[PDB]
Amino acid sequence: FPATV
Amino acid sequence: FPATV
Amino acid sequence: GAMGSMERASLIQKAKLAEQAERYEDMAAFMKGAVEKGEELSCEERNLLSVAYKNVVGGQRAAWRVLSSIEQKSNEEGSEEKGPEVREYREKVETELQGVCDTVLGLLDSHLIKEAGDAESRVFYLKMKGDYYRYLAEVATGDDKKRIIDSARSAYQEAMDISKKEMPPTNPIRLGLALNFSVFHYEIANSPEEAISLAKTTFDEAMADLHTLSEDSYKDSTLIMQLLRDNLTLWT
Amino acid sequence: GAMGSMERASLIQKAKLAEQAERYEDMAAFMKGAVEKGEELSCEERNLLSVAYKNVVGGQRAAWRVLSSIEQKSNEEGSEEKGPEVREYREKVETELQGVCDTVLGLLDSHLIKEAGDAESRVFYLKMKGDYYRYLAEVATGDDKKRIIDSARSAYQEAMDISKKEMPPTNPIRLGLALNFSVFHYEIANSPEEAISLAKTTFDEAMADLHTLSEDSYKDSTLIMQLLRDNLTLWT
Ligand SMILES: *CC(=O)NCC1CCN(C(=O)C2(Oc3ccc(Cl)cc3)CCCCC2)CC1
Ligand SMILES: *CC(=O)NCC1CCN(C(=O)C2(Oc3ccc(Cl)cc3)CCCCC2)CC1
Ligand SMILES: [Mg+2]
Ligand SMILES: [Mg+2]
Ligand SMILES: [Mg+2]
Ligand SMILES: [Mg+2]
Ligand SMILES: [Mg+2]
Ligand SMILES: [Mg+2]
Repeated sequence: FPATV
Repeated sequence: FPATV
Repeated sequence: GAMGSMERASLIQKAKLAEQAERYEDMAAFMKGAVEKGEELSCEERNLLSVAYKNVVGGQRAAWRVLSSIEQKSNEEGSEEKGPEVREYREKVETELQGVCDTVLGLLDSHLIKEAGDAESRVFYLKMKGDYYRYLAEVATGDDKKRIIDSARSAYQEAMDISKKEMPPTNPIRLGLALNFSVFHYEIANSPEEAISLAKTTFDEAMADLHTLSEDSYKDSTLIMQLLRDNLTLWT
Repeated sequence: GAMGSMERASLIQKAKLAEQAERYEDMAAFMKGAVEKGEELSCEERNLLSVAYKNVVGGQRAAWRVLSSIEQKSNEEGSEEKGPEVREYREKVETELQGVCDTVLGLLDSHLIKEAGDAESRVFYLKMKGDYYRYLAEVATGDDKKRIIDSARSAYQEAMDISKKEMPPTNPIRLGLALNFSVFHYEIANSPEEAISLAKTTFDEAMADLHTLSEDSYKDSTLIMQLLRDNLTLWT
């Protein structure tokens, strides 16, 4: 899964 | 803390 | 609301305690109470709100993905029929997730966004709006999936427009917004090229402005830049 | 009860799904429903019950310890007065923890223990009884602390007596019971010598019986033996 903040 | 199961 | 009798300051104090105890459901409930006092939130308080709900929904999303994978496997050729339980339990988790999203969206709509005039607050809340519509989109399969996706897109786009006009390219909120909108494009909108372009342009424009920053600001901006790079590496 | 309408088998199925999703509150609620169907539990089902509640209460205990440490610090000389919030929130977590313990004890009393005739089931449930009274003891400070401690001791002792008569010294339930009763002695009963003696004797008697075991049984027994050794290393 890609990075989110 | 000591081990418990 | 169960928090109606508690002082605003006490709710904020307890949210911080809950964070230290990794009690994120409690943290979120305290912050919901604090928002419902009706006053605007400070930066620190906005962060408490976001951290609480990010952690609650993050756990729900992870559980939903486990259950959805089991369910998909159950519907493959040669899979033995095991009854409605997997679907039921995935639906239970899904419904609880949708509830949390609806709660957050509700706080934003009543009345955090409309009272937020400074760019930093407004962009922060609009990013949240995009994020929680994105989580709704992740689980949407019906007649409203398109409208949910568009709601996320619209919130992100308003936030991007304000951020580009009002904030430097290294601002952590601007960077995090772009990171997340890029993921929206890749994972939700079936637009990997747009995702990659946004991440690259955001990274490069931030790089060019790092020279203006103090050591402490540099730390934060570079951390998010690395997340952009990490996604780009994943996608290329 | 909210699980009254769900089939026993479906509750068990969903408990297993909840475990895979790391949804331990759900897992516990499903297993409570399953117990309340009124039938005895199989070994696998007893394990689901114990795992669910161990994880729920384990998280509560960790949170309680964080909050108790903050509270203790607040009551040191030179600490600035911050109002009742720390105590209130510690009390909230504590009350929820006590509730979970009371729920488990309630299931054991109505009617798991009384229907458990085989040594393996009876010892398993009596160990649980000791464990959940031990968790109540950890947070007890009032007129009943002594009686809570004695309740834990009595449950553990009955389990030890049955286990010594009916189970080999390598049996994992017997070993885990002894491990936990030893921790009770050290942490709750202010009896570190008894704790150390029990752990050592349990370890040595298990060592002597390993030769009787298959590879798979050996694996389980040796894992718990290592926990005994780990405690002994901590304590000596
Ligand atoms: C009130 C306010 O300005 N809040 C935003 C800051 C931004 C920095 N930050 C972080 O925790 C990290 O970055 C973001 C977090 C959340 C958002 Cl919306 C954007 C950025 C977390 C990732 C690594 C850099 C720091 C504290 C809250
Ligand atoms: C129905 C039944 O026989 N349950 C007991 C087993 C024992 C082995 N085990 C474990 O998960 C480990 O050991 C224990 C867990 C729980 C208890 Cl009460 C005793 C031992 C966990 C620790 C390392 C060895 C295996 C499965 C359940
Ligand atoms: Mg007030
Ligand atoms: Mg649904
Ligand atoms: Mg553009
Ligand atoms: Mg039936
Ligand atoms: Mg109390
Ligand atoms: Mg003895």
